Amino acid sequence: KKISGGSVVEMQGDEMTRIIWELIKEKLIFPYVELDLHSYDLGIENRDATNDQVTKDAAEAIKKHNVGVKCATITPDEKRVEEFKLKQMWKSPNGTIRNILGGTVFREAIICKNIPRLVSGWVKPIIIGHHARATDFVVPGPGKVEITYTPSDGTQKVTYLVHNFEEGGGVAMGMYNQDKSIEDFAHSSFQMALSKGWPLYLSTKNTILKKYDGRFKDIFQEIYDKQYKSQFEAQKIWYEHRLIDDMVAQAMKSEGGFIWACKNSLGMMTSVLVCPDGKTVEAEAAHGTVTRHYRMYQKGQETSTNPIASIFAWTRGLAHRAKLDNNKELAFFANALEEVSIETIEAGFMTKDLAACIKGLPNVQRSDYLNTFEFMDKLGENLKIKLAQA
Amino acid sequence: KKISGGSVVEMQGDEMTRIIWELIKEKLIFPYVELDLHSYDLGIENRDATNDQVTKDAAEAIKKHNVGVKCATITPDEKRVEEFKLKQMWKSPNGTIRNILGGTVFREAIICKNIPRLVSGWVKPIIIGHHRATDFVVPGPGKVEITYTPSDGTQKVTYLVHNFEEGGGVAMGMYNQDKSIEDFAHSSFQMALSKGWPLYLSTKNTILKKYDGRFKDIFQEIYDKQYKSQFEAQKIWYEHRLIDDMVAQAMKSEGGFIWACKNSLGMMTSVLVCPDGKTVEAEAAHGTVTRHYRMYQKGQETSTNPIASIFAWTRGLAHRAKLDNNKELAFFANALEEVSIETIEAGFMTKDLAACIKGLPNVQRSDYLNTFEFMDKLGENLKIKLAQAKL
Ligand SMILES: NC(=O)c1ccc[n+]([C@@H]2O[C@H](COP(=O)([O-])OP(=O)(O)OC[C@H]3O[C@@H](n4cnc5c(N)ncnc54)[C@H](OP(=O)(O)O)[C@@H]3O)[C@@H](O)[C@H]2O)c1
Ligand SMILES: NC(=O)c1ccc[n+]([C@@H]2O[C@H](COP(=O)([O-])OP(=O)(O)OC[C@H]3O[C@@H](n4cnc5c(N)ncnc54)[C@H](OP(=O)(O)O)[C@@H]3O)[C@@H](O)[C@H]2O)c1
Ligand SMILES: CC(C)(C#N)c1ccc2c(c1)N(C(=O)c1ccc([C@](C)(O)C(F)(F)F)cc1)Cc1cccnc1N2
Ligand SMILES: CC(C)(C#N)c1ccc2c(c1)N(C(=O)c1ccc([C@](C)(O)C(F)(F)F)cc1)Cc1cccnc1N2
Repeated sequence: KKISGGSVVEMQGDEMTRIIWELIKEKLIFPYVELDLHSYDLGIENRDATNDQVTKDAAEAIKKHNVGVKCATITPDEKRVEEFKLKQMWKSPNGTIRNILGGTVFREAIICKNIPRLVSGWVKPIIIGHHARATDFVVPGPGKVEITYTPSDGTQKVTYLVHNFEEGGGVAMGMYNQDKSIEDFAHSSFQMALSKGWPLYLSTKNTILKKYDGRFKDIFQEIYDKQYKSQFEAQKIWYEHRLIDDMVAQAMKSEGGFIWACKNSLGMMTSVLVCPDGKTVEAEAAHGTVTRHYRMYQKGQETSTNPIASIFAWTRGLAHRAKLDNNKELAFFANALEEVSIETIEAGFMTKDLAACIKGLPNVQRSDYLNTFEFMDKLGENLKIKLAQA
Repeated sequence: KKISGGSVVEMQGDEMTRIIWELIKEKLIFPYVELDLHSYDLGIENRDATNDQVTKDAAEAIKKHNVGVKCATITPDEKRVEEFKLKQMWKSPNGTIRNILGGTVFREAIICKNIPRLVSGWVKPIIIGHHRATDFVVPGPGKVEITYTPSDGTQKVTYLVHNFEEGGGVAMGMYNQDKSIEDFAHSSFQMALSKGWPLYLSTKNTILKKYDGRFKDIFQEIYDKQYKSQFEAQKIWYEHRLIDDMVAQAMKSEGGFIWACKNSLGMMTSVLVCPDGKTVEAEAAHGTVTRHYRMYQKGQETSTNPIASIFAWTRGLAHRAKLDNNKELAFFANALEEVSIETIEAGFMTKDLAACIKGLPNVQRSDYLNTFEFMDKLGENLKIKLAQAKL
């Protein structure tokens, strides 16, 4: 009997990623996991036919079901509009989903011992989270541009000069940040550091943008001391604020294995939308539809597409589903599939792009790699073995 | 006889960079070039003693003479104020200089075939040029507004930034004058013509329609009016690209372009290009190398990369040669650059470069040269090159 995986929101995509995603479900997921699958077809032709309604329904389903796994999608431009005879230049599905869910996007790399890194020292992954609008206008000629704060109680009026335009003419803007979104960024970051079991670090440039960045420093520390310090110290983890330059320096000498909150190959990186509630998660590969490889596929040429980032979208999603449902069998599966993926590459079985990382593209010969299907087949074989050895 | 190099403004700096600057002058520049040298000592102690007058004069001289070659200098902080017993926390000389001359800073990397880059495909350098904010905390609920009061007495314009209801946050105001955008466009077109490379402007005009749109419009207006012809005459062009489409292009490219951005260190040069196309100031895109200097102070062996500093001299000397139609100096500036690249490419390099190839834990003493041994090697290869060129 198969593992009962529960409720998962799955989104189908476009081009090469649409092919590999089906191979993942057919060869790696479905032979072992039964899911109450909420499928949405985010393929370009379907978004056009539904007037982008499928994207909104998918976003609402992730809100309801807490777990979303997304395949890469075509973000339309003038050329895509002509190519698919699009009714409109549809907004990116990623933006629509982000806007409906909110949360912080964390980008984590998949580390392989035989695959080179930017810094050889990096043995454990570095998870980077970026913060998650503005009033811009033209200054037609000379005169003063000021920004003013007036409290609701009306007991004060502070006025700061932005600039006194003298030779005159230019541009000016006003931008803000509410306390809640700084807190949401801290909560997502603290909950991310607990789940991964690694220390969290907040980087800032509060030397220049003193007051703006200083609020981020203060809100993080207050949230830590008031609801996180206990569990961090009780797991050998910690929270520490570092300045941009002191952070980039310490990370260059580090072994990795930390959460990096930022206030400002390729088939080996994932992107995870972590909502502040710690309940909802949306996982996806941090790469596109791989158009070039799709064109080769359409011309009958052999392709060697890296499916790792897409497999890790599934494993991260399933691992979160297992955490929410206290499902040990699913938790074991998600991790076993991650181990099989790493082990296969470390054993010398990989796609062209990875062989190119090691040897160098001009020194890569057919025997140095596996094609899309050969690679998927080797993963499926290795997963059967690892799972049979229960 | 030596080459008559003409008028050059030279600024002496601090720490390890001051030591190497003297070696470049003695071993590489002075044995071949005679200059009408306008030397200013921008060492911390001298700036303190003259109450920062030396810095203001140095910038004044670059305005008059058009060519500036600068050594890295200490920007003081509380620790530096105590270390030297400074009268003030003096403002960065680079800040004082830039403010006086105006212009755009362009960062270019020196490429060696045996030294790894971000994208291995990057054979030709990528020259990046970069283009003032009032921030405060919002304690609780209330209105944040941004106003424009015309100087001609016409109606005041008020924009709501945010009405904080749940209360609490942070706010800021930014601006940009048209003259600054015009100067940014000019320096960029000037830089692209000089290198004979295409120019790209990256902006976020989809989000910042009015703000970044003024940048896109000003660059096109200037391009179409005074640069379209000259660019086409050199089989070169200028194009606006949205940030994301620009990074995707650059990563899939072989380099060899200028990038106007509206947002090892031993191998990076920083060049300040004034909008006039006549005034240029060059320096290494790195600091004084305090760490190596302390070792030198304790009589310990150092291995400091002089490339960035040598290229400050070469870019300055190439600009001087261009202004004065001085073929001999133009040839010398190129020869010094080639001898620097070729020396590294032959296996003779400093520790940081050896570490790029082999990795810091695997670096042995036999893989690199100390500061002096490297300068001696460049000196020896420079003498050979210039002798061979006589044909
Ligand atoms: N999250 C999303 O849904 C998302 C994100 C970005 C872009 N896109 C969309 O995808 C389409 C095309 O994107 P693109 O060609 O710009 O970017 P891309 O799909 O990331 O791929 C660009 C290149 O990077 C390499 N690459 C990326 N993923 C790979 C993998 N798994 N295995 C092997 N090589 C891989 C390939 O290089 P080589 O050709 O050198 O092997 C590929 O041609 C667009 O229509 C865009 O809107 C979607
Ligand atoms: N444009 C300027 O004038 C400028 C710019 C930045 C900083 N600074 C000033 O310089 C002082 C200290 O600088 P810093 O130590 O922060 O920065 P830095 O001199 O750029 O170098 C920092 C570290 O990077 C390595 N490094 C940099 N340049 C190198 C080279 N040419 N060859 C070999 N290794 C090199 C060294 O580390 P290893 O020991 O690991 O080799 C060095 O200790 C400050 O007081 C600051 O004000 C000036
Ligand atoms: C895409 C990105 C930047 C995000 N979000 C990102 C997120 C996570 C990881 C990377 C990149 N990897 C890097 O090579 C890398 C590049 C640049 C920088 C910085 C910030 O630019 C620094 F250099 F300043 F540190 C930091 C890390 C791969 C990698 C490799 C090994 C272990 N972990 C990781 N993690
Ligand atoms: C210091 C800096 C960032 C500026 N100003 C800069 C200016 C020029 C060059 C670099 C860095 N080099 C890079 O490796 C690099 C890093 C990041 C990025 C981007 C834009 O951030 C990208 F990542 F988005 F592409 C672009 C280029 C070295 C290099 C190497 C080979 C040929 N040319 C260059 N030129």
